[PDB]
Amino acid sequence: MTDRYSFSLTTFSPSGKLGQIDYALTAVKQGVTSLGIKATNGVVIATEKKSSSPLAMSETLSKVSLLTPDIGAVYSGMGPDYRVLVDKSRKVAHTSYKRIYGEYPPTKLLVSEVAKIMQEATQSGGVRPFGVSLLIAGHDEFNGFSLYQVDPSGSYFPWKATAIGKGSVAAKTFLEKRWNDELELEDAIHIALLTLKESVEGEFNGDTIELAIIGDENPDLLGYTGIPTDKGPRFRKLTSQEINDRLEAL
Amino acid sequence: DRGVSTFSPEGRLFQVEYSLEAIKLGSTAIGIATKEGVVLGVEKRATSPLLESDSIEKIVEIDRHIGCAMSGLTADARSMIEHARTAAVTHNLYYDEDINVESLTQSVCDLALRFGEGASGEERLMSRPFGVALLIAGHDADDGYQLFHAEPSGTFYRYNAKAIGSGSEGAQAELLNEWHSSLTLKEAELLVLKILKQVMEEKLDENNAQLSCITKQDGFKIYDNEKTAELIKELKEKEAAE
Amino acid sequence: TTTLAFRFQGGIIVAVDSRATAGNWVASQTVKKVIEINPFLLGTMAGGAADCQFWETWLGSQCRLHELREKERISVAAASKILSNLVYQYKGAGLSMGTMICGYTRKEGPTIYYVDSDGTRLKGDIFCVGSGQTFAYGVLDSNYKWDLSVEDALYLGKRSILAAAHRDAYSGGSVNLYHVTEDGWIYHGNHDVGELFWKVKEEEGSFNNVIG
Amino acid sequence: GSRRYDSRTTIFSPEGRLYQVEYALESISHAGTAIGIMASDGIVLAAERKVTSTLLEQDTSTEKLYKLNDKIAVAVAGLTADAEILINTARIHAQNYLKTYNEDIPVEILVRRLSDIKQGYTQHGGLRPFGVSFIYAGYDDRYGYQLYTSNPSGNYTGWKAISVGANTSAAQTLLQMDYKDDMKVDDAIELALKTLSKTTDSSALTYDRLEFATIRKGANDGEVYQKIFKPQEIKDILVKTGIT
Amino acid sequence: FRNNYDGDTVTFSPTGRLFQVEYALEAIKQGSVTVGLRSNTHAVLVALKRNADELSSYQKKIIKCDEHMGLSLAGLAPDARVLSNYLRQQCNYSSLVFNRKLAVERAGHLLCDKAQKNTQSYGGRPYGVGLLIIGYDKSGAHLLEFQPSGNVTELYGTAIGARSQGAKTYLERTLDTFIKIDGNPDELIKAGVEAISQSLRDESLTVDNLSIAIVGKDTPFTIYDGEAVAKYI
Amino acid sequence: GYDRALSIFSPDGHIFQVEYALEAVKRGTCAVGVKGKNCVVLGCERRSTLKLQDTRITPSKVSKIDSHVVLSFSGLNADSRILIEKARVEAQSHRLTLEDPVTVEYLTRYVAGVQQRYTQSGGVRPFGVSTLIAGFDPRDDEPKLYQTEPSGIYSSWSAQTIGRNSKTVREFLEKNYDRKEPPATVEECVKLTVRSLLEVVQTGAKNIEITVVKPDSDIVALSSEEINQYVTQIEQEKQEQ
Amino acid sequence: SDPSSINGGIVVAMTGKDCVAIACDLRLGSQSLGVSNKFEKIFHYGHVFLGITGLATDVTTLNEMFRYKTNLYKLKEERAIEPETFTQLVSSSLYERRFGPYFVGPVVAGINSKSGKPFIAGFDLIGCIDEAKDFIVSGTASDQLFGMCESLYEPNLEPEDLFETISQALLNAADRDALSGWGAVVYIIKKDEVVKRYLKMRQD
Amino acid sequence: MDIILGIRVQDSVILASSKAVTRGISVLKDSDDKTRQLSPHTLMSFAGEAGDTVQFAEYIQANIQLYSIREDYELSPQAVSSFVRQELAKSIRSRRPYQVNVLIGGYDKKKNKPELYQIDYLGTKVELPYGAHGYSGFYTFSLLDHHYRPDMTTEEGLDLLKLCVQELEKRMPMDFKGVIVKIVDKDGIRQVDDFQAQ
Ligand SMILES: *C(=O)[C@]1([C@@H](O)[C@@H]2C=CCCC2)NC(=O)[C@H](CCF)[C@]1(C)O
Repeated sequence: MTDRYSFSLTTFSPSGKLGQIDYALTAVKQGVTSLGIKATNGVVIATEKKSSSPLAMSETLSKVSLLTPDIGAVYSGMGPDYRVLVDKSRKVAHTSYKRIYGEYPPTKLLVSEVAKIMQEATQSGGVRPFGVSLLIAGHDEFNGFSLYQVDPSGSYFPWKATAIGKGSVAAKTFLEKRWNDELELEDAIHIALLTLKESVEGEFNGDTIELAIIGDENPDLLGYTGIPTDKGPRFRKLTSQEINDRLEAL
Repeated sequence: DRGVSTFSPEGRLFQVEYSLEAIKLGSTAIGIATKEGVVLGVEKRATSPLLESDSIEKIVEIDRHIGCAMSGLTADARSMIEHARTAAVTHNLYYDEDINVESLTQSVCDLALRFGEGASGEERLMSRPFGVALLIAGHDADDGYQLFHAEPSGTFYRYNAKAIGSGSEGAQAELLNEWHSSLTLKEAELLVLKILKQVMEEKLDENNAQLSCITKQDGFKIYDNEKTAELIKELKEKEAAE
Repeated sequence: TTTLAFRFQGGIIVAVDSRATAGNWVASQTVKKVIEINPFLLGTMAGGAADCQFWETWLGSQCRLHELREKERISVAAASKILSNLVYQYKGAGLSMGTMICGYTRKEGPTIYYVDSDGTRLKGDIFCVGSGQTFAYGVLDSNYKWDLSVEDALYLGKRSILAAAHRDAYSGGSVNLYHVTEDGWIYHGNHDVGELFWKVKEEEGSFNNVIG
Repeated sequence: GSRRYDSRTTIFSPEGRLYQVEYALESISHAGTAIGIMASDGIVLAAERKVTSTLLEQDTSTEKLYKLNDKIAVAVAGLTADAEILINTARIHAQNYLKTYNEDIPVEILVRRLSDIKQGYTQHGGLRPFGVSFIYAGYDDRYGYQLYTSNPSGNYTGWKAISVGANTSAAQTLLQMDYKDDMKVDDAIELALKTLSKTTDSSALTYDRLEFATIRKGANDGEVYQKIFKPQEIKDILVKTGIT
Repeated sequence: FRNNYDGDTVTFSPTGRLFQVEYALEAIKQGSVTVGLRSNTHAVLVALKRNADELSSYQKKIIKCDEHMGLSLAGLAPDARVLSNYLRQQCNYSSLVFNRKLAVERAGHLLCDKAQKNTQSYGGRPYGVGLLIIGYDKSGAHLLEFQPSGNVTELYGTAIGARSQGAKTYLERTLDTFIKIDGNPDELIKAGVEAISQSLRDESLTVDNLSIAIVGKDTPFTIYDGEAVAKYI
Repeated sequence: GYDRALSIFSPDGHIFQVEYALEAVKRGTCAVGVKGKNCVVLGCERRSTLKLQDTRITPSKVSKIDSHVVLSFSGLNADSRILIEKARVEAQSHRLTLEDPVTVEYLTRYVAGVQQRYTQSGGVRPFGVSTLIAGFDPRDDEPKLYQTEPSGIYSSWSAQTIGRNSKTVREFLEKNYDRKEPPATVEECVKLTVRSLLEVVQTGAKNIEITVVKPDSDIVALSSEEINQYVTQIEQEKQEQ
Repeated sequence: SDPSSINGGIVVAMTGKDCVAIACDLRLGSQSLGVSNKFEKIFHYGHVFLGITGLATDVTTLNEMFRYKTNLYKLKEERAIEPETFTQLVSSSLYERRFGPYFVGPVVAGINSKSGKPFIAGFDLIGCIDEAKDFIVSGTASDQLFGMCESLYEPNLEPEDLFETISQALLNAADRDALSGWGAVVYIIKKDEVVKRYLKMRQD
Repeated sequence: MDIILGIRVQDSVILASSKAVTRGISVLKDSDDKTRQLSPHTLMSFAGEAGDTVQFAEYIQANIQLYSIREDYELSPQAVSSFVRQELAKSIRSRRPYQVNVLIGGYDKKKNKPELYQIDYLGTKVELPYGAHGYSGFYTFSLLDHHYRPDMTTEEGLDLLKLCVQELEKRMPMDFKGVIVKIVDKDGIRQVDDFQAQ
């Protein structure tokens, strides 16, 4: 027994490529399209809920995950890899930040933590890189709203708007045409729905699409009252109904 | 690839056999055991005239009653010598007596097969076998003068005379005819000097060859160049004598 | 116990008593309190018999190992620091030792290091260790001269131990003498204190307060 | 066993070269170029951002210039994620030194340590090396302004001007051509931009594709100041130097 | 074929074989011959010591493990040392903890188990030596044959090493005879030397070439070499 | 965790990884050392693949291990640092426990042991470095010069060279160095060292650095001029014929 | 025996109108022996101030630790740490040594650079936070300080007035403590500027 | 305890340390030098527990000499004192703490000023014009508080120390067998072989 794979599984090829990272990126390309758009007063991330069977209950599978009360994530590529990455991200936000400073980490730093975890699977012994690309959207007092992309290599970059997966090329092109630095959150949501429609083959409704935003504080989602400084989470997943309402104004 | 402790189809350990090949490429070393002591001689074999020949140490003291000569990847012998010296001194601390030559040899040979990448038997943390063979010579009250050949195989044989290194097969054949149970220390000295001269590429002199011995009375001693130069001169004369 | 060592023109004099006691019980009158580390190095033992005997013998093994490794005689400074550093690793565990490491090397000349279980290591000219030390110091301090002859130095050391053997209940039995030269130490006998006392009293005229 | 799948990242080629280091360097040669130029009154760090989009958020971006200390900074060429790992440990070594001696860490001490970390991945552990090359720009009171460089092998050297990443051969020749010992920070700033401008594999050299930094000793103060130019600041210096 | 499945002991061949183990067994065959046989009162070990040169010694092939047990080896000497040392410790443990002499059958089980571990785990190698164990315990005389595969068998007599088949057929023939040589060691040994000479070819067993060991009823395992074996040549 | 045997024997009895470690040494800049009657000189060459370096801060080729001993090398630079650091640490340890600085042979034997160890330890490759260690034993005036290589082998030389084209410069030294009358002067010793380097450096005043070591911790490195002067006086020895 | 009574010293922090003040004595003794009259117990990381009383070796160590941590914080966060955040950092750093604590009594003072709100806090040796609105005391003369503060203090004092108050609280408390005194320094802190004044007091 | 005094004058730092080494009932040595040179311009004096004292001093000496060789530079006195304080601050919370108190006297060749640092075994460090460890301060500080001047010459400093030692020899119960005095300045460290009657 005993993991005896203490050597890297990702290494440099004569051309300077890191094969396993490239292949991981290839897996991401086959993944369902997901995207994110930053507005002046919010950020939206969305993706398609590609139900693998009509007997499956799509709700019991959230591709859009809350990491902190002001940060959420979405992805493209291997769902299982994403699921564990979310468990680890939620935990590091605590162990490496909240337990130290008594406040949640700012979007860029948590992204940095996630990225590190991914970088390590690119060099540590006996592992393969994560086959996913994430899009993290969040908000923190001193940085405002932000949107980041994290790739299998562990590299990350901030975006005004972007898409990953299957039809990223097309979707990115469509976003560049509609994006401006004056979009309000509702505008971004609308643009998100339009961009996502081009990537969806079949049914396009609030049961096949998953969408969340980082916007104003939801004091109604807090669960308690009595502390003025605690106003509620900025992260909010939209309901199937809320989505359909906006699809009629499509 | 292939494990470092893999068996060949003929029942031999590859790394050990390949080890023996490196030892064949080493400088010649010869030992002769007599009832008057044991002689140990080696071929310095310097690689350049600028190399100070006396900084070549292929004959070393283990303890006052034990000396040893090496052949092969000599850098590999340092930890072996170290282990040997520690073993001899440790024995004396625990038993207030000298360690027997055979026990000292058996202890050095115990390190031999301690190599591999995780062999289920203990913790053999050594990536490859030693690439050097040794001639351990000494004296002890129970078995008198003794000469041992310790190989990277962990096995050690006792000999009346033995040669190791590049000219071993030839030198050994010579020792076969020259050795007899009544040789005197002086005869053994000249005899070792003569065989080294035959197998050495260079013309043997007191600078590219070195002699030593161990006697019950004075223990292990390395002959200084002057002492050897004379013995060399004496050898040339007896040879030119017929 | 009374042990002493001093440096002089002829090298080093080492003198010790040979009594062992546990409380008021005289366990022995013939114990060795000098360890012959090797032909050139001597060590004195005060405090715990086992501790000194064990570690000073072990020291000898370290010295030998050094000489095989460096093909050169170990210095007294280095030999004494091996013991010192070893003992220091055990600080607080309860080792009990007061010792003198004595040697004569070409490089250093006559050298004496005091080494104890507290981790103290002192180079010096004169040292006395043991319950009888103060007695030996009085005799040594008032008769010591660097220009003493090997003969007189030997006597001074023997006399100093005698002084202590007489007054100190824990010292006595016999006196063991050593002379340390650059070529090694020379044993100078075992002198029963019983006989030695009377002889010295008569010949010297000292110990007048004792009826003989 | 596992041996079967071991790439053996730390062995010599028959020519005495380290495969992985060589391949990592190959990887680095495709990274956006970074330049370092040391003047009498300061140091200039300039780098070209590899790949960009209209939607990329440049104001919040940083992929080549990192602050290690208040007196030391580095320009990166290679895998950003690998770089951050090293940058973080470097930032920690600096503070360990500060806490121990109550003095900011001399530039070379920090560079040597980081290079030693790199060298390790080269001789033991069976892991791939970091695909990163650094240009260190710093200041200390023993050697004043200093410029260093370290690559995957763990080797480092000091320079008056140097570059890492893509087209270093070309970039180096241009620098060796116009560099002068008595240069001034402003001269160096201009030389850096011109050099990148000629080696770029892109159409034009715009501000949105650059990162710029300077370590100067602001006369009106007496202390050292690091300046990591902002998008608009780069855009300005770009028009001034005659590149618009 | 074979070449692809014999790189280590953790690999079965398509027919269910373990080549590394088999190759180890080959080291035994290459080893000098040694014979073991017993009556109801004694057990004897006769081994042919092989020499390197005519200037070399004839390597010892018998190791005492306790006052009532010992063995003979054929193959890698070092491995025999490791295995006998382990046996010495097990005999010792039995005495110190239970004040009980280790049963020869128990020793055989222990050796089998120790060898087995070196045939199912990566990184290790099988032992490359064969062993013949003789002893006298609470159930009389015993003779055991140990193989690196981990297979240990109790026999009335046997032989391992080069040309061992000679002595083996002889003993399988002489069976009814020697098994009754009770109360007479010299006879049992002579029968042992007669079985071993049945594997000669090269030379003839000399004084510094023959090695004999015996154990039994009132005889603690003792080894005879040289002059002491002269009266059997 | 990683303990793969990277340095093992091949059928012909060679350890290729140690062999290839030497190839790395042949590739490194040349280094030479010659002992006079009262000093030892160490000269190294300076590459020129790239020139625009800051000589002030760029690591020099000769390193002090203690105040009376220096070390130069040919091979992987990154690798040398590891050995230099270990040697320096060992030098202080030896002073702390023996109350005496290391002899040159002791320090050499130490570095060599570290190198040997990296040839038969799992998970590590041998050092791609060969060294020249020179100095004077404490309270001794006899010059010392030793050489070590990847395998861990070491020995003392009257003069020696390592690195690229060391074959060439060694020949020069073999037919230009007389053990009967070693360079009786710091000056004529430094000259012989520069002469030997010029056989391969091909005019390189700034491509040649010398360091002189004298008894009692007297160590000093020459400046471009001081050396350039030696070069000049030597080119004339030629032309004047 | 008592680690918090070996070296001596006090620290006091107060809030005022759009300002905060933190002061300390300068003594460092060895029981009854005065050793230094220049041992300041107030430090600052960016605009956040930290006063630490107790065992001097720990006061020095803690300062070096927080300088180290706030330096890394700034390099990653790209902004200077705030009073509220730093207080949490102090608290968790102290609790991390719950069963082998630093023998100190930290006090934090500063103005939040974004809300302009004045902030002060005290801690016990294991991190328990006391976030007072008025004042915080610490040291070998903390009883005396409580007495001085509970009487002399009043809300919304202007910087120049708070200076007189904080100083009189410090000074008179120190003169009733054998282990405090030998000088004193007061810090007046505002959003834009910070003034440091050394006071004149008895030297016995 | 032993006598450990330090005085920082205009251009140098002087350290006076008692010569006696007493063990129980007997004074074993009267020429003990309780000091170690850490670097050409940095001297450290020490007192405390029997074995810890020298072991610690030499350990620090070894580390600073190693730093000097590696960097071919001499750490400033402030840097060295910080290194020492941290070593002692780790030691106090270790299994068996070093019970050693020290004075570090060094000449900062960059600032061109002498510096005196007092650090106890807990890792308590302070920079002073003059200092001491143990009871020494109790008898001498009133004298130093009185006669000390920042512009004193090395000669005036020696005279002030002499006065301190005389007070120590009059009022202290133990015979510390005089002191060894050492001066540290821009030219290094030297010993005043003549203080037995200066
Ligand atoms: C002297 O030190 C004592 C001796 O018994 C031992 C015995 C052998 C050699 C070392 C010294 N040690 C004692 O503990 C004992 C009583 C002390 F009070 C002794 C006789 O003085």
